[PDB]
Amino acid sequence: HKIEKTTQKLSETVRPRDMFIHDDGAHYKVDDNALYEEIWSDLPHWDVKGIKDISDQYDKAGFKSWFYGIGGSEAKLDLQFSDTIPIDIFQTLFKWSNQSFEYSSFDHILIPFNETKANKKIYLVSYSKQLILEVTVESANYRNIMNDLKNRQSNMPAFSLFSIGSKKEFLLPNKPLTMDKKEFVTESIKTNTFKQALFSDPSIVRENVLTDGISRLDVNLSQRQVQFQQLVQSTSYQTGELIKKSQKYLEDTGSWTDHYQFFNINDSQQLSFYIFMDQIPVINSTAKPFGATSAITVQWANDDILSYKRPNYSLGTNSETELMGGSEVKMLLSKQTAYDTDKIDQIFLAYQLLEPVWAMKVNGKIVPITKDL
Repeated sequence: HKIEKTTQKLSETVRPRDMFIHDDGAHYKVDDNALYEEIWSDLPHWDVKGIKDISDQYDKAGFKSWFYGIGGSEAKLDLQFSDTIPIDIFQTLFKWSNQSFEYSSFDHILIPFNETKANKKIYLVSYSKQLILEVTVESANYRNIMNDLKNRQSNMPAFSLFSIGSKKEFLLPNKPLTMDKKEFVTESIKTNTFKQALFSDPSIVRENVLTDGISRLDVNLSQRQVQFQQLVQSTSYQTGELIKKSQKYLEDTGSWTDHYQFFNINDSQQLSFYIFMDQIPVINSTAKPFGATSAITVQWANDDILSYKRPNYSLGTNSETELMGGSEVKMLLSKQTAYDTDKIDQIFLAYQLLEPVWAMKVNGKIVPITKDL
């Protein structure tokens, strides 16, 4: 079973895009990575006592004040994901025995500060649907962890909510941010390496475009992209399962050339995984286009993978610039003409092919919010 490189745990593949502390009209980004890693690694050990849906306990205004620790509402640690994560996934990651709410999914896990009783509460939240699952839990380290957070809070980058478009608001810096830049010179993978690992039997592949009569492997060097296809589209797999299957598949084929994380799943169930550097998404710049796609894309069939598209190179080993603050981001998107801000779904930090930049998700498309306006 030819492989290609290293091993990756599910908790490494699907995890929060970032972490924020919301409280009293303020918002602080948890930028210390070791702290992010500490929270993420300890969370799965918080033993679940019970789970209950409490969505009906809040109206629109209530939900928002609570979610962001407005006024008297306790401050909240917000673990933001890139897509609504199926509850099936959280159950696996945390070894939960729970089996109800089988159809729910969430894009945020929030943890309130000041939980003193033995029974503490965390919440699985699907923001736009305002759905909330209250998870009662026991934690040996909650107190220590929430203590560090609260103490390092003051020196955390300050973010606020900017209303861009007329339908949503986006977490963005109060002022510009200073972040390190690029590096380069990939590693690249030989077409033969993909062949030996992707075909169940490389001895019969022929014809660079290679096939074994029932599976094509296209390596386009100019696009720095490899493609592996086989003709249906799964029907027996629910979102959670497709994600699990993708994890196992990328693991069994040694696809983890770099640290890849699940980003989201398509309307047509195409799962996207991106290369992450410093817990930051690595995307492709608009102009000076390096490659054609920097994300691993997986499409499943009922008993086989339909298509797998990925980079034919790797990175990850070893300047300085300023990224707009948000008022600068708002004003820009305010007069760019290209896209309609009412269509912006998400705005987030991303390295560009590696330069810190703000990226937006507009109608599935992911565009670098740069002066290339």
